[PDB]
Amino acid sequence: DIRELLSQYVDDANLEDLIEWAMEKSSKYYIKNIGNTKSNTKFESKNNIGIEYSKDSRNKLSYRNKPSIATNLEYKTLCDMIKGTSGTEKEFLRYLLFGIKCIKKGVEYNIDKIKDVSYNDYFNVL
Amino acid sequence: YLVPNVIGGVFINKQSVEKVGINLVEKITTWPKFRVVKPNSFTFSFSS
Repeated sequence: DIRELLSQYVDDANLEDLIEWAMEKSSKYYIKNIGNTKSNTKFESKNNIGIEYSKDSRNKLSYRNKPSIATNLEYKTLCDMIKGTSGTEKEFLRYLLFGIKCIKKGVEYNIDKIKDVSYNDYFNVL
Repeated sequence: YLVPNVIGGVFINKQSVEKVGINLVEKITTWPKFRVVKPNSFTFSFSS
């Protein structure tokens, strides 16, 4: 049913490629809430301030503060992506929304085929 | 009159014991001292 919205947003020439990439990279990179308590070494201090800020539980709210300042008004798949989608299709819609923004920007939507800067042309002497 | 071999640098005790001394690093610091007591809590101790 999302092909209606995705043909509203972009052509049907790089469409199911976008769909399969968003599906497998959303089911691959799905992130839960993992740990980070102070009952369990040191990074750079500019990041360590925020890290030991985020270690404690009193700096976090008990329930999620929903966003208020309205963004993404050209692409209003967010209107369902707020709370109609919460399982795998939420991150699937997020990934295809990023792909739609990249392909309307006219640039590569993947990150695997953004190929590495090979640095062993500077460090291959002797 | 200078005795031509002795360099000295010693003290004679009350029991004719030769006492010699080393140099010691002072406890007072010329730069202030930084410390991390608990994370995101820091200490800067100086002296005058």
